Amino acid sequence: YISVREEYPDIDSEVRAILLSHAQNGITISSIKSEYRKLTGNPFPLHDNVTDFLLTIPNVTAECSESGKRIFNLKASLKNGHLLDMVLNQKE
Amino acid sequence: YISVREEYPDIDSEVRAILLSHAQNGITISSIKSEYRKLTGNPFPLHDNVTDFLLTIPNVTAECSESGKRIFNLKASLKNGHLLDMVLNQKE
Amino acid sequence: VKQTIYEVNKYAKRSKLIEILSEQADGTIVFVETKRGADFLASFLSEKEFPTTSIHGDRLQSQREQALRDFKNGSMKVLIATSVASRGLDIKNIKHVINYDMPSKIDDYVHRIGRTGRATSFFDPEKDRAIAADLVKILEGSGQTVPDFLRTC
Amino acid sequence: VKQTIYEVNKYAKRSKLIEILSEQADGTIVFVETKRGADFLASFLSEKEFPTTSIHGDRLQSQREQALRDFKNGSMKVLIATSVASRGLDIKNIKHVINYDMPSKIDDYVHRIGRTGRATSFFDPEKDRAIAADLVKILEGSGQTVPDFLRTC
Repeated sequence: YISVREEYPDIDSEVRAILLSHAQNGITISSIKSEYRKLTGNPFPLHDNVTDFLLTIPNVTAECSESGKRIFNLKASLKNGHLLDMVLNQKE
Repeated sequence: YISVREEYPDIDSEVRAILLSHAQNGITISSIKSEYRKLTGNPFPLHDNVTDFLLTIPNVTAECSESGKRIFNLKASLKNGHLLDMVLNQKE
Repeated sequence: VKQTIYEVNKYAKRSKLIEILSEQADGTIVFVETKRGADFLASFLSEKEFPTTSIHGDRLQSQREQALRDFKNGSMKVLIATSVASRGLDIKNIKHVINYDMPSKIDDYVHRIGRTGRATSFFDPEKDRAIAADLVKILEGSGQTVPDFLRTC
Repeated sequence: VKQTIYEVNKYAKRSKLIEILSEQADGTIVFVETKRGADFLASFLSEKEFPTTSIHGDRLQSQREQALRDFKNGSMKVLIATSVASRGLDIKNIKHVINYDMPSKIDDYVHRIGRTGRATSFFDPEKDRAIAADLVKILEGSGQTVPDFLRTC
């Protein structure tokens, strides 16, 4: 991931911003990759071992849902807490 | 993991039970391994890629804490929710 | 009270308990040594379809009372309590007492017998050697069969 | 209102915005096309030490009002709002309006910049070609310089 973080210096913030926007229901790896390309114009820089990579990013969470899907989400930080709170309580 | 689940038929419930008991603060992989050995008398049956395995267990969660530690925890299920609620609200 | 003592190694206890609950689980109190052991077992049993709650020293008073209420009202078939927490529990006419971890004091064994009746105890020969002679006396005084393994300690 | 239009490709916008905010950020409203874009940007900018909130159509009324109050009271230096949710916003005397995504209707451009004064817009030549002629007319009507890239559409 050294190579990734070197080439994509804001990857932590980019991933967190995607997860934050999807925090009501969380988001799968496939959808993170899709959203990443849409928002940045570049393909997500990892193909495999993505769960492990995502879990090196401060405040990122993962869950094995009862549905079987692996869902990623976010814990509130001091700088984003106001936004996370709004997303979690906005229209269903 | 097929080999692991074949040989350790209750591993999902064993892991969840450990996580549930530690739900107030969550627990690292090294501590899961040591708790597993203490409770069952057998070493935890996986050495590496443990995060990916744990995240194949329904209701298991993982978080990259701001401290930098990777901590595992549990979402409530119908059958254990009464217990998880007590653990989360017991003495700190 | 019908008293049965099984010689069970530490890591054979969980399976033995499940065998017993599978025959009949309703109204069972199970005594264990540690707080996390109590929660582990309650979680594990609940997942095996025995609705099980727990009481131990980390619980606030309201939480202990609620767990006791669930056991009394029937929503929890099994209650796991630590050995220490057991000494303050106000509950009797229990269907089955199980000493998953044997008490360290014979007075505790006797007290639990009084709370039910059937009482089944797991005797771990690598942990419970010291209480064997007192247990033999209690069994005999209560007209119960003494298993030979208790005499060889 | 001082109006400046930059020609900016879609994926160069974020860097251009940060360059502008780094010079001066206080009292900036940034208009974007989508709800997800609004929250993404607000999160990203907040992590870059520009306290930024957002308003969009998925927000309940109380949440829109709170976000606006935070911007007005000074706790949020930047407000990101969608093109659509912008039309109903009651705020004026804005220090800086930034059209991160150009509106599709020139009436929206006129209304957006009527909220400030200084207005900066990012014109994406692969998306905004249709509004160029109307933009030229507004710039001329406002006595503002017209960049050549707008006339060549």
